[PDB]
Amino acid sequence: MNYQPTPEDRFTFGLWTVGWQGRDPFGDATRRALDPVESVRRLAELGAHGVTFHDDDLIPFGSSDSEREEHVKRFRQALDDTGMKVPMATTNLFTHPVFKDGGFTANDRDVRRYALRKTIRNIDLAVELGAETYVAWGGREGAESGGAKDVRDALDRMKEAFDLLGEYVTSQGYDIRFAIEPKPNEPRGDILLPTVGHALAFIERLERPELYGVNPEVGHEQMAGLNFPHGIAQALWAGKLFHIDLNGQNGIKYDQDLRFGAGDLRAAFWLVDLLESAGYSGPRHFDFKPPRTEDFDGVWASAAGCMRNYLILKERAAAFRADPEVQEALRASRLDELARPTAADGLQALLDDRSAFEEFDVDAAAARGMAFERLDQLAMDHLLGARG
Amino acid sequence: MNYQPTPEDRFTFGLWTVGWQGRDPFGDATRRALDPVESVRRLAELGAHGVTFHDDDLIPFGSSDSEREEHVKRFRQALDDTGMKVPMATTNLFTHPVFKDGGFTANDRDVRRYALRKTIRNIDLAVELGAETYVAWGGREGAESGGAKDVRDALDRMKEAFDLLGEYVTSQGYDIRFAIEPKPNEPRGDILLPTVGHALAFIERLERPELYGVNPEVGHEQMAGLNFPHGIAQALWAGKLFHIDLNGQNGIKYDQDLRFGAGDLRAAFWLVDLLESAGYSGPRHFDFKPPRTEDFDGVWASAAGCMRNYLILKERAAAFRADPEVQEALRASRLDELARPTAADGLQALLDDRSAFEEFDVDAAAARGMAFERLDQLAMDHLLGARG
Amino acid sequence: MNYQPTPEDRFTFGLWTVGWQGRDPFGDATRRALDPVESVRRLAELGAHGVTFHDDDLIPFGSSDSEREEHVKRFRQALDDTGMKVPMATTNLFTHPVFKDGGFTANDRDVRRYALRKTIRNIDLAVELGAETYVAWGGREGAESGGAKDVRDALDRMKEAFDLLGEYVTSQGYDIRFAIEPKPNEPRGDILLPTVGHALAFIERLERPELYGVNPEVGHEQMAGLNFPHGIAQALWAGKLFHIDLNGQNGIKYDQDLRFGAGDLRAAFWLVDLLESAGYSGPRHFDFKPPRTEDFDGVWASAAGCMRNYLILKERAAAFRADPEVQEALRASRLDELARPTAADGLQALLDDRSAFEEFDVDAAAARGMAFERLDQLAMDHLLGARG
Amino acid sequence: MNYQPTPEDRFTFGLWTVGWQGRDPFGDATRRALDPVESVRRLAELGAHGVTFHDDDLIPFGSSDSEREEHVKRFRQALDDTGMKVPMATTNLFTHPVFKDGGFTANDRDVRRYALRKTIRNIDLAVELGAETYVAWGGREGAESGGAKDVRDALDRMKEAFDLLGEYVTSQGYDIRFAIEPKPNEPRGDILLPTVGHALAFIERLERPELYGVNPEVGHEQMAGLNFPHGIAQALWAGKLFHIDLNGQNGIKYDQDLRFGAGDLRAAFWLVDLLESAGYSGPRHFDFKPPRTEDFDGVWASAAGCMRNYLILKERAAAFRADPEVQEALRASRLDELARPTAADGLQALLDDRSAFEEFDVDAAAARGMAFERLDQLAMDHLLGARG
Ligand SMILES: [Mn+2]
Ligand SMILES: [Mn+2]
Ligand SMILES: [Mn+2]
Ligand SMILES: [Mn+2]
Ligand SMILES: [Mn+2]
Ligand SMILES: [Mn+2]
Ligand SMILES: [Mn+2]
Ligand SMILES: [Mn+2]
Repeated sequence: MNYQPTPEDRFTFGLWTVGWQGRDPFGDATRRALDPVESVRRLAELGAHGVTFHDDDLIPFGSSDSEREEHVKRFRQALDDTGMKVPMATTNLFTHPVFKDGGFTANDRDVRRYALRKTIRNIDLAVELGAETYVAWGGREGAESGGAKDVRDALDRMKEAFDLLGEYVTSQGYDIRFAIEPKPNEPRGDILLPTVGHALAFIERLERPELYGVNPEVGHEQMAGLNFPHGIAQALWAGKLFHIDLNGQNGIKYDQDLRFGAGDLRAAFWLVDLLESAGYSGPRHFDFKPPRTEDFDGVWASAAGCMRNYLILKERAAAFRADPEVQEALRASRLDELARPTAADGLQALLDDRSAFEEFDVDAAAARGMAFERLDQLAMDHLLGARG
Repeated sequence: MNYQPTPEDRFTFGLWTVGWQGRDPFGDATRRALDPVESVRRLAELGAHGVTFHDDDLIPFGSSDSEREEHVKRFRQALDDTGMKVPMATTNLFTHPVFKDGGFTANDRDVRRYALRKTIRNIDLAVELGAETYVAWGGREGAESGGAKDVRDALDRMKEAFDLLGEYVTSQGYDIRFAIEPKPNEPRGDILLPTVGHALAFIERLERPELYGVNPEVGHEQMAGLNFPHGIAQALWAGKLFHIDLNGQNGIKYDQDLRFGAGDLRAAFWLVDLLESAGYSGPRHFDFKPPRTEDFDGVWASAAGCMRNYLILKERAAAFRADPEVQEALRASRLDELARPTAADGLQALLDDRSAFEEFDVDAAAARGMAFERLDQLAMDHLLGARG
Repeated sequence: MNYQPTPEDRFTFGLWTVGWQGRDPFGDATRRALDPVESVRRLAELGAHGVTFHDDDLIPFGSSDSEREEHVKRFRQALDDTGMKVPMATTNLFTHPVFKDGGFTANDRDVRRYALRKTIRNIDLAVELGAETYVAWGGREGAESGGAKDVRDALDRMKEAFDLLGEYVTSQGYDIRFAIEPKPNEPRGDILLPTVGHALAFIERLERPELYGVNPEVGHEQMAGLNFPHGIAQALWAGKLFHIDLNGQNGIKYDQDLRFGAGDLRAAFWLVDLLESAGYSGPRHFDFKPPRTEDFDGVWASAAGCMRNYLILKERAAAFRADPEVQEALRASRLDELARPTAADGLQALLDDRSAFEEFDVDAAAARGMAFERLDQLAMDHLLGARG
Repeated sequence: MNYQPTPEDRFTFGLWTVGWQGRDPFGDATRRALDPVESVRRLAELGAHGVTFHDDDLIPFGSSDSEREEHVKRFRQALDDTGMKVPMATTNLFTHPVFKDGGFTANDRDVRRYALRKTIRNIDLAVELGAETYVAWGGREGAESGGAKDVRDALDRMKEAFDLLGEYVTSQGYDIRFAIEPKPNEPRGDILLPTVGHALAFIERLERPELYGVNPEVGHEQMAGLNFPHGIAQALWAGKLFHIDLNGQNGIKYDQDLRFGAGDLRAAFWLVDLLESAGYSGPRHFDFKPPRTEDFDGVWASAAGCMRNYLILKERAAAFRADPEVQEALRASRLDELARPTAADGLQALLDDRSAFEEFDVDAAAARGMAFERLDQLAMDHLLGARG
């Protein structure tokens, strides 16, 4: 209708998304490896704006300097050939067995130091490629057992690491900012900074908090049964939504990484409504895995579907908010009053206001319906294109 | 052996715990109401240190001033008769139908103002009774549907409310501090500030953050599938564990409020280990419900079991930490190294250290086992009293 | 468009749905009680086909015979006035404190006998009102602790109870059949027969299995994180879908009882697709609760929304299945081949078929993509009305 | 004390347990491959009774006949050298990419036929090695999307497959029986036969149901939030507990496969209590993964811990059941009455018994406490070795 993405829509994809070969813990690869150059070309043809990478997605672990230079050269040529951007990069601190107990919070100090050096090397590369955001997903930070990890000590180590990275970027005069990606579990039994809230709270204890925000992922918050739009709202309220990862998840299970729109469809609607109403200006990044049932045609169909679903939901959310009948229902439900200060008159005036206590008619207020069901059915009708 | 509590152990109980009449949404009351005086006497006989209350537990909603005075007088006499303390109090902003859409974040502004006045009245009472901590559980703050609640606006209202309460306590010269209690859901479909992390993050945006901490509850974090000891560790790391609620929960379901030790027993062990190792000095408060299957004899047995289980776990955790074989296993697993700074030498030294990158033997480090399973089996053996 | 229900659509509602007064465990009632006569009239005006009841919804517990007769007379007049039917009835074996440890599986034998007599009395009433199905939801059958309930003994008692009920209906020559409603938890910590599968398995051990089927509820299976359409498919496969309860649930939490279509919208789509493709001919019954935020206008809006959402989804699922492009995608994904016997040639022929083992080209088969993502995006486009 | 296993305890392990190399979806191997001969020797030294295998654990996929013969010969020599048994075997119908959409319920018919031939070949081997039980875990049977898999058709295919296998074993005169292993999800978004109940129900529709039972796994049922002891009780009630897999899981997340005793410790206690009270005579099989943090010393420690924890729990459960104070508490809680028939007098006598209805004192019965909390605290005290 026809919901066709173009680079102006700012849709981005990780190399590791469309490039996922399909290995799962009970299963071998179902697809051959993709050359990053091919991924860049195919994503551009679909209307993507850019790509993102872990160090080890772009440059095989253990590469020589000559190999590294050539991998980067080929990638840059593909970006130049297509007009694709690289808005974000990140470090792989989870695949190699050296990181089995963590990177920044490994019990082994030598591993912690190595993790920092590996990250710093890739920050330099990210800046060279034009990235504005550097993500950190501490997927190995955590434990399967209680004695293995003293979390206060681990948080001290995690703060030290992020503070050193902030010192580094400041010393180099780089404009790049960090986005910490929470996840509750998987691959560790419990992961440190398990939700958006825990990550937001941790950032406030860093030496230079302004350099750090969050990179929430739809499926990660949903793995804790949380409301992803609500958590995004809190991140926006805090001024900390530096990046976002979009995908689908069906509740509380392993991280499915379904295409965006799959999983909890209504949550996807309310997320798009929020991002668009708030004027979020960052990339709409997809961190998803085309299911291992698919061949490459299915990989590109799944990637296209991520963007299509965002655009359909954008249309429906805008129509919802613009509909005079919805605007009336929002007033009927007192969403306008929610946005007004409780006591701009000040504390003493509130204390002196008999209408707030002695003369408050509690039963009359209690009897007033909220009209939320009518409002929500208008929302459903807009999502489904069942208005009239 | 025999794990007998005394007031020196600082165990406290809400009036609403042992006083729960057994109504659930599919069920009528199974027990008669308890007079608070009787609860104070019976808890003291069990070795409790004190009790806590919502306003409406102590003074029936809608009471006259003469009725209020008499309810408080009788309660104070029972406290004096027994030596019981009142370390914490809180407001009921959830039972009355006026609070069906919230107290502090109700869409209706008049309800928000009333909620604040109801709280302020009870802060005065709490201070009169000697409470150090004032808990706020915003159980009605949230939504069942996406359009009903704009979370950025609701967080603005929530901040306004807590800021006004901080202004109030400061204006009165009170020493009392606030503890915000997160919960992910129930009774609302999703509750605002759903976890310890979200609450910690929110506090940092208040005008006087030093006045506010968290009151985490075992079962609430477990309703999001989170690791309660880990979340307590983050609260301790932040200096924000102002109070704690102890109970049991079996995973992801309705809030069960089982007695402490029930539900996730190993998590209970690691929690006690953490509180005791950290020297937490606040009350060990039980927010639990004796199951509705029980008569009053079972109510008091369940309350006694809360304290007994804490004391057993305290003994076992202390024995674990003191055992030279465990101390050796902790070193074998590099818990000592986790507690050492990563780079006290500083950023430039780390950047110049070839042992951290070019000359780091990644394969040798990767080959070193963590020895976590042996450590955890020593922990299991200590918990079960199966050492030798 | 405009998705208007009429009695021919066979939509039914429990009296306890629209009549829910809004009490939750942390909250008092937000709505006055509804007279069943009023509910019948209001539901008929919305286009409902009928209503269902627990004994105690229609006749207050403890009523005299004269009171009982009058309650039933008034209800029958309302049914006659409106043309509403009563296709299903059930017993309340959960609200009264006598049932705190169960009805049919109470540890107390006298309670088990009473539960059976209470049920039998209401079976007679159900038959008088024309009900074809008698539901049993054993919400109190289960435990909070391991020693409280020996499940083998409880299953013996549960079988005895259902066998006695089958003997009763057979002895009276009644045509009514039973539908057992599974639920995993709430109000008990764990409920016996927690899923559709457990209930199906139990039925096979009854003396007269043909008299018993299941009454699955959307939200109950989703409280165990299960796929409700899949479970319905297994019940249909077994010939045991005797009734169904439709509502919404957001994953793993307390039973929300949201209106149908809310909660997991895509699961609602696939459910409707399955019921309609299978030709399920039973009532489309809504077991839901208008949120306690609502006044009566919101109650009726929420009930109307249940039916509206079913009808929208019915339209979209039919359009999906009828679309030649979808029919082609289904063949591309080998749904046709799934429906063909694996080895109609028989075991010996399979054993002798070299194409099934020695000469099977495993790599060629593995390379063939399933094309499931394209199929699922066609399904999404149909659900959202985004085709063209 | 010291909880030392010996072969008489009938503890068994899969080759794939201790042999797990540590690959997870975000991580490469952390341990070298183990020769099955070495695993047999090391497990025997720990006091194991036997081992189990998938075809592809023992014989690399794609092996020639000469290679196959030699792999089996070496394995048999190790079994003979140690006295280890092989009580169970199974087929790998999940790792190879050909099985990406299933084995027995693959949409591709040629894959379904191949899956059956692969299984049949391994049934022959299992019988040669003396296995009594043949497990089937359909880990790839299921879907990520609704259109991909018609579950009624898939259940038809699954029944055909199991019926053909039953025809095969009967035709060969083998004594081996099948055990179907349910799992709710992972690696598929939803797996067919997701719980013990669904598997039990499916078996009743097979042509020769007596040949089939279940192989429940602790962590699988817990991935649906279900009570594993309750599900085992239902399997025992049905006469269908043909095998069992023991491990640990912390609730609703990816399948952790922790050592037995880890995860939900109290559920482990009640499971052991049930198996021992019921006289279950099958192997106590561990399907677990030593965490990838561990070296080989940690692998063997984790395996030893599985057995140790079973033996500790066995001791504590026996002591609980034998304690006269517990026996009294069980009577106080009416567990004796739960085990008595409800109405051995028959239906007519129940209908004629005024004590069951008109003269039943509902309030007196309701007032009687169940005494479950005292019983459960005795259970806790026994588990923790805190009696006296
Ligand atoms: Mn993910
Ligand atoms: Mn991500
Ligand atoms: Mn709670
Ligand atoms: Mn609490
Ligand atoms: Mn329900
Ligand atoms: Mn229902
Ligand atoms: Mn498993
Ligand atoms: Mn298994």
